[PDB]
Amino acid sequence: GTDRMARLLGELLVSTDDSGNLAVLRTPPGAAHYLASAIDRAALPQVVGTIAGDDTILVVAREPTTGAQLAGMFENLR
Amino acid sequence: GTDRMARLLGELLVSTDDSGNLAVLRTPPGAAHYLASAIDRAALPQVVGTIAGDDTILVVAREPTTGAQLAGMFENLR
Amino acid sequence: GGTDRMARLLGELLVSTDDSGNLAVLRTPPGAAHYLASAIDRAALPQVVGTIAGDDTILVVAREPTTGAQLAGMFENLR
Amino acid sequence: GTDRMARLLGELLVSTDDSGNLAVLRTPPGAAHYLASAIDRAALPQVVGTIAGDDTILVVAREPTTGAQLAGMFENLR
Amino acid sequence: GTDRMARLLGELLVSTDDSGNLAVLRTPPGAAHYLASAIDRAALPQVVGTIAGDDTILVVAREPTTGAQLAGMFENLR
Amino acid sequence: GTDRMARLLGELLVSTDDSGNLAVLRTPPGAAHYLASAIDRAALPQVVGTIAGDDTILVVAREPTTGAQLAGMFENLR
Repeated sequence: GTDRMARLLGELLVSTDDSGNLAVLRTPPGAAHYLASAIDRAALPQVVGTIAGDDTILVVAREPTTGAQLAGMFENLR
Repeated sequence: GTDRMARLLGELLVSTDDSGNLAVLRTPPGAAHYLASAIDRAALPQVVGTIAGDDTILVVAREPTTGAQLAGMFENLR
Repeated sequence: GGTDRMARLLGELLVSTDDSGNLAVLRTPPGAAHYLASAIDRAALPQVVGTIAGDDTILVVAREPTTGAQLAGMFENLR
Repeated sequence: GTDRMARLLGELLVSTDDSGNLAVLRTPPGAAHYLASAIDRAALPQVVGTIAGDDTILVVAREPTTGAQLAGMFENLR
Repeated sequence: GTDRMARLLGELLVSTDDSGNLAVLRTPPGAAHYLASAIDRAALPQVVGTIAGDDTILVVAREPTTGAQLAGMFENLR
Repeated sequence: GTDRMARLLGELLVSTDDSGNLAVLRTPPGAAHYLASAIDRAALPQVVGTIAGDDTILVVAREPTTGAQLAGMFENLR
């Protein structure tokens, strides 16, 4: 779960950002659904859910974790 | 209207979660768009909008309703 | 000229705007959300963190301390 | 599998059409993914696969069944 | 309806191609769904339906029109 | 381009099937757009294009290549 997510983050995470309870992950062109999917599958306790577009993922942080702390965690697995 | 919505939540709502102003609903694979659409057509005053993925819907709550209160409402409709 | 294209497309495709918290919620005609959302990305506004589109609706994430209501009124006035 | 499919065709199938090995199914807005996935889970021997947009499903007929034969089959099931 | 389709093909159609009863239209990424919807709404007599990816559209030709024929016609509307 | 596609098919391709000028490829849920962009970026001479659903890809074969031939080729690259 977590090791698959980690590898794919290393492959596919271009950048991260945050606002409030939200991390925003940028990926290459066809890649966001695929990444989002590995995140969901990892089922992180600090994560409520994810929604992907083509090249963007919204990851919803579980309180009290913030979007910034979620995004920092994702950075440090890449 | 709200009728179809309540009937679909009965059939399709697997689980709820929340964070901040967001309710995150989970459905069977391939059902999230269809349920999201029903929730839009109901046009509930406490919902601003929804975004569906394949089995996840992010519901944005209208202030002052929280994601938790929103999740609590979808869950008691079935 | 990313902003001008965004401005042109808001004029054409934006049906309604709304908000909650750090989120602006934009509505478009069916099939148009993804196209407008990418024009908004392309424009790289200082106060926008990112966007996610469905079929007819866009979530636009405001950069703190800009709020979703602020982003919404700004999109609204570009219509 | 096939009960669920046939029930959903009853609710959601608005119209059919065909060309060659292809059946085109129309649904109400937001209904096509849900219907498409019911069809997939039913695993019909005459179906090769499906792709859904918002209100349109492309069903690929297994040779020698035509798109017209596949479309006629889907209609008589409503 | 057809005018909007014509105007959009002029802005969004990058290239055209075909195979059998199929026209394949290419767009910029993020623009396929929007174009397909405009094609759909124009309801051309020789088009059975469309399905959009991200930057590609499958247009289904109504027999006896071919994909090459459709693609020619779309091509000359740019 | 082709080497990346070849790596991805080994990881993501679950089954191949076909009908007429179409190869139908199945991946795990959430992997189809990712594999489909890699197929596109390989630009194979015999492929007109691809459209991805959630776990299904339609690959359009270039006349006179058939979908069965494309499918058998993709199958042997796992």
